[PDB]
Amino acid sequence: EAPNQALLRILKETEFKKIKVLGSGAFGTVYKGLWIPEGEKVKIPVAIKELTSPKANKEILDEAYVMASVDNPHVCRLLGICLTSTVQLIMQLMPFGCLLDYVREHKDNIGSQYLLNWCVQIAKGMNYLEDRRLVHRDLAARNVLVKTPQHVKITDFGRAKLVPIKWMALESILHRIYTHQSDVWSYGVTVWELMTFGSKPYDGIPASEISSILEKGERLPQPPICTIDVYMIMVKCWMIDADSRPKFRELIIEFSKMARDPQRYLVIQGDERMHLPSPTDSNFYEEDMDDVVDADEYLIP
Ligand SMILES: CN1CCN(c2ccc(NC(=O)c3c(Nc4ccnc(N)n4)cc[nH]c3=O)cc2)CC1
Repeated sequence: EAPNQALLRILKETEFKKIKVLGSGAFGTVYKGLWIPEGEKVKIPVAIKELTSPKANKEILDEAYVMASVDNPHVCRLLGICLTSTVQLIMQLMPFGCLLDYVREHKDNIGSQYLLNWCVQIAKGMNYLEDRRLVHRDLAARNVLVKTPQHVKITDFGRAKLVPIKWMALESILHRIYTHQSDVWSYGVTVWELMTFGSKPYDGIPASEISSILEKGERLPQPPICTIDVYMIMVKCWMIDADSRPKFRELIIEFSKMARDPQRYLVIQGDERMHLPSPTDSNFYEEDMDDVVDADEYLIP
């Protein structure tokens, strides 16, 4: 197919300061930092990921490849890599972390407008990966980051091509078949994760039982806040026949119509009165805030 002319930026170790830890576990760690390029007079808030062994470096450079090859407002792009003993990825900082923990910690202020807009945004990012012929293979609320409460982006590649059993389509569990339509099943589970404010899908059920459970016809239950309209979409993502599930372009359309009148599709007690932080809030944006630019506003030719 087409030649991948994406640029892989190699960033100097001496170009980024104020390194603090955000999260550690399984693979390695994710750090908070500030990237100050050349004599650019800019400070970019960044996230530095590291999984020394040749196996860890191969897996991280595989994600670097995929992340450098993507450019969408709802996909987390690579700013560059740092060639230290262990190769570390440098991406845009999403200060609020993963959506899974966000819906859990902020449920009392999460309204229908926010939830449906999140669904539209995830579908837009997922439809972009489909245009770029990329199958995510690991879509979940834990792999969707929060830049601002009104802006979310898809993250965690490396599993992406051209195991999370409870987020997987039946063909993937049984035959290891991964398609854009299997990412649609993962999208369905992700939506369920949001509508339940971070519930564990099939909680208590061991992963070895899931395959049989799905084959019998059992699916994730209807969340209390969900109307038949929203749940019908979720159910459609969990059909045996992959070609019967909605396409991501149909999911954008469906959720957009719904996001126009959110109270008609999601029933949350004390809705609209709820408010989350915005760039219009007081002290929304620690060091010299003078020359700080977000990565979304830092473009290179
Ligand atoms: C109480 N909590 C403490 C930790 N907090 C936090 C955790 C992680 C990030 N950031 C990230 O996880 C992050 C990325 N994480 C990952 C994770 C796995 N794979 C990739 N490629 N990126 C990627 C880009 N930008 C980010 O900010 C930001 C904040 C949230 C509040």
